[PDB]
Amino acid sequence: EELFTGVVPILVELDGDVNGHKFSVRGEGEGDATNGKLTLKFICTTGKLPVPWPTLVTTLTYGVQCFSRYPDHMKRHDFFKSAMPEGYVQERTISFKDDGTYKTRAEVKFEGDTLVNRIELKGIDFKEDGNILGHKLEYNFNSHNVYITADKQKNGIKANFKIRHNVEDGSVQLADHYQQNTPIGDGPVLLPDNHYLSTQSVLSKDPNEKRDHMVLLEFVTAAGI
Amino acid sequence: QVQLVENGGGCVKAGGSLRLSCAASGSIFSINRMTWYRQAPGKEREWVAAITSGGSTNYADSVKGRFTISRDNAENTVYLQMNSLKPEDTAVYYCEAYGTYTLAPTGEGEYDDYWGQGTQVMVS
Amino acid sequence: QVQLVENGGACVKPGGSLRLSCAASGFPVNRYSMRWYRQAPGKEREWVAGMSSAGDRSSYEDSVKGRFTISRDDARNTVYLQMNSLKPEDTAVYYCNVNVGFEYWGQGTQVMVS
Amino acid sequence: PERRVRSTLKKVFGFDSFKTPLQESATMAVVKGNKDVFVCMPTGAGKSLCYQLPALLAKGITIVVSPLIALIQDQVDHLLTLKVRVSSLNSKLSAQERKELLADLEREKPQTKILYITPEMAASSSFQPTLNSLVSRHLLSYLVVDEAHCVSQWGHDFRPDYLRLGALRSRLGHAPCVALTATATPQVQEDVFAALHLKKPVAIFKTPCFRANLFYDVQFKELISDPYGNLKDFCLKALGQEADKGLSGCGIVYCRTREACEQLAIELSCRGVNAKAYHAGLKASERTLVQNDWMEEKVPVIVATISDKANVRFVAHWNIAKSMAGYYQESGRAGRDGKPSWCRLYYSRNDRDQVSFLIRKEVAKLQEKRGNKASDKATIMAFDALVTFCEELGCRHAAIAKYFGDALPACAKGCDHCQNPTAVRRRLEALERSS
Ligand SMILES: [Zn+2]
Repeated sequence: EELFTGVVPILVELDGDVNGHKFSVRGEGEGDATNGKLTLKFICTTGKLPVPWPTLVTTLTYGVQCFSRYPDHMKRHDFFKSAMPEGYVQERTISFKDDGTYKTRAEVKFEGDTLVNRIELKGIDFKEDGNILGHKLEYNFNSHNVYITADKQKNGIKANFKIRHNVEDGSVQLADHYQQNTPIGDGPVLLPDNHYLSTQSVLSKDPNEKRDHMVLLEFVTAAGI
Repeated sequence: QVQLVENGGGCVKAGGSLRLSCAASGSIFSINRMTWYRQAPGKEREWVAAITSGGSTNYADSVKGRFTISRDNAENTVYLQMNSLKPEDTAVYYCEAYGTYTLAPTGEGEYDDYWGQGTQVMVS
Repeated sequence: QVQLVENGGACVKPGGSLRLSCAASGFPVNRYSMRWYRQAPGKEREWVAGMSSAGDRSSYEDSVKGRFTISRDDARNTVYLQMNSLKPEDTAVYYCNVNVGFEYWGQGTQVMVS
Repeated sequence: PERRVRSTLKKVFGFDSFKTPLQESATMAVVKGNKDVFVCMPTGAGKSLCYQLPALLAKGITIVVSPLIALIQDQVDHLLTLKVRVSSLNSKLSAQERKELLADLEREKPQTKILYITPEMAASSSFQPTLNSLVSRHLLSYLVVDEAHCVSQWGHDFRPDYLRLGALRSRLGHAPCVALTATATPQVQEDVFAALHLKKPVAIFKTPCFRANLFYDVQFKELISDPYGNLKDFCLKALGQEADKGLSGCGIVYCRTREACEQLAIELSCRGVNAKAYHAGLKASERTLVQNDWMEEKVPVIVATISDKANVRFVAHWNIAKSMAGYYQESGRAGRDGKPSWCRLYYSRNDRDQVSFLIRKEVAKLQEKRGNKASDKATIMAFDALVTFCEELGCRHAAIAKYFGDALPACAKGCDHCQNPTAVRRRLEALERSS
């Protein structure tokens, strides 16, 4: 907790393989855990991300939920910040409906005084003429609720949540996300009771950069306890 | 845990009457009070009626005459009867079920409160 | 800044027709796409209808496919959605979703066949 | 996990294993600390461990609040004889000692892991800057309100300082809270939960009051032609048990009036079962001799007016108690061993009216005092519940659980209603006809 007091720099690195298409994205920015603010920029190395940006919004930012403005009466239930100095491993499968599946594994830790993430992604049995492979997803990203429940056997937290993506035509694409968060450190981890984190995000594009800007300003608040 | 279930939501024209049922499941030793909350779209949730262990009834001035609250402790089921209904009262309803004291033969129990899923209503 | 108002929700017997009207503030309706979400009491929200930004292409869900209609009007700055024939599976609140940025949930209109 | 708690039990306290699985569950829940806990166990059941073991296993100080200073001193001695690092910040300490204690508190990672502070001292301006330091440093881990029942007005004891301990609980919000009570009531439980500002989810660990070894049943002296004969027969049956084994153990018969107490004792002696009055008015020497001879195998049964043996074959209440809690406590010693034991109640309309008049006079005196009115209300409510239980139709264990707030019991055997529901129906019909 005392490490998050104030403003904390954040760096994220992901290397995904969508049906052979290998892409890498390295983003950076700032986060304020006290106010639950997260302002990041994820400029992918590839000129064009093989998949839409909203699809990887949940892989590049929701892998860092320790910045959520956990209420003081739920600060104990902040699993992420607990055992954070040692880091934690987040393995998540996203089943898109009729568009295939994402398999992702990320490691969240500190380097110096900066939060860092090592993420790896893979795409399986995709549909080329689907909403995602067709790039029909709208740039804007909706607000979503992420439900979290502690499992004692793995002394971790399993997370469930459905993500909705807006489409240019008008359809809403629903994806179901199964996630597991396991502690890397052997110290006492604060296993939380069931709670849902509300996440409200905005995507924008800066004028200057030729490469994809992927400006993301998000605010996360814990709730349900 | 306690799973509160709503029932009885029905479409009634102005002046029609309908009953909203709210049933608590699981093992409950007692409920402190059950309060209904009319939450209209684009508005703030408004308390409707309150029933407390022993039968004390509280009503809001808006719904003082038209609505009535009853409860059966044998089934732990609270009912709200709605008569001479007006077009103003078109909003979803919920149950607070405050002070739900559950217990087990071993003795382990819980005191948290549980909220109902919700029921619909309309007026012509 | 941006607010949404939904009206026209009413009770309808099967085979009737109902139109829900969603008026918008703080942004032009043509430049931005619109959607309608359906939420039953105590169940998960489900999308039903949607208009693209240009308004040339519209999409519907499979359950009400061909039985729902959606349209837009710029002079009045308001979108409309027509139920056409009603079935007891339409008993859910109808929220109007459009965000220029962020997420903006409309108050919605509560409709049910009964 | 379980290994750490077991190691702590075997090293610090010495117990090989938890006394009861409920105690284990309560201790684990407090160790986790996710939700505020409320423990309700009888004296000697190990409730003090529920808040002590997590403190030994917790990080930082835990503040324990107790009503009396003598109780704090006793707890401090009990923790010191176990070589545990316990401290007490009380005005009774000397200037040098208190200065050293405050200096240790100010230092990071304070040596003390459990601090017993009276609520007044914590609320006193002297300790306010220390509490501010604690909140700033997040030193406190658990807030233990021992004897929390004092907060409830309906409880026998009222402590005005716990109402301010609740405000203190509002502050230091991060730390969880554990409220301990000896005997709890649903009204008292709700009062404790509301007054201490505990989180709405509350882990309630309450021992089941019903005893599967024990058999409950109520009789009415008006219906029985010869109540003394029935009393003698029941006492002989319970004590005798199997003929070959012979008489074993010793029974207890509770008396209300001293004259009635000695009358019952002498009548039992004449019938064939010797007994000792053990009257309060009896001089100390004779009282000690009778208590001894009852503890010794020589005397079959004893009569008691105010108040233990490892095995008690039966427990008969000649007159109804003042409150159902008192009756339950008195009957708890019935068959404290694993061998079957039975209890009896000789409820009578005249005796019930007489004790109700006594309770009314006591409540009138309390009202004349003009203080602790809620205590009088709770006492009269408890007496009403006890008389209803005497007149109640159904499982006796179930009614006791309903009163105490215990979960309904699975009294497959050892319940009067279960064995012969028709007999109970007939008995109550006969009582109604008589009245
Ligand atoms: Zn029974």
